[PDB]
Amino acid sequence: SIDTPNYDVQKHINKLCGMLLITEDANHKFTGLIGMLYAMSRLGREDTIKILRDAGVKANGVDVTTHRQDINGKEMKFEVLTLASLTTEIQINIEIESRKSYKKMLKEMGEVAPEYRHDSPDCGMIILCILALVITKLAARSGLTAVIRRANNVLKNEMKRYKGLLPKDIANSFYEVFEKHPHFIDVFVHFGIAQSSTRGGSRVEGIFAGLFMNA
Repeated sequence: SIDTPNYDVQKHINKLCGMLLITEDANHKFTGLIGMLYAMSRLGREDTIKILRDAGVKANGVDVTTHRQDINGKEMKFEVLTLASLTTEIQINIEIESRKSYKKMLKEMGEVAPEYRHDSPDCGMIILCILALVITKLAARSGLTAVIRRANNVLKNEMKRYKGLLPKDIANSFYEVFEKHPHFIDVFVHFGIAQSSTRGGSRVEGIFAGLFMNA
């Protein structure tokens, strides 16, 4: 079975991406998967299945639940996604460690600005810009060093916004996720085609569109 998220969880997957982007020295092991989860939630359940069946699937339903876990001696509640490719243990640990980082940011500059927060609507698309680069290198794996050099150029402002935007750590998760699941490549190519078929929007959506076309 494989996780097929619909539109309903797209906002939750974006907050997952953002919690990673705000974490100081973030573990980007699951970033390659979460990025693909976000692009799937943008396509929907029906589309993701259609792409994977046409390419040549056991569709898993993704809904939000409440898991009660004990942290620092007391039990706490957390919003988690029903995923087979990502455990609740992995999901909860991204949150508490992003909370420690937010707590640290708060001690430095008081209450955090929308564009520096994990719940910013850009987060998931910022991540997708890294794999748009990784796809551009695979289409034409030694090109890792050029993805890092490109990410510093076009994602300068965004890298200035988030401490967890570590291109090397992120790019590598997509390289690995595309190698260990080649079906995500077809998912992402379809995603970016439907995405570059929008004549405006946001700055990140604008960098993604330009980066995707380069490939």
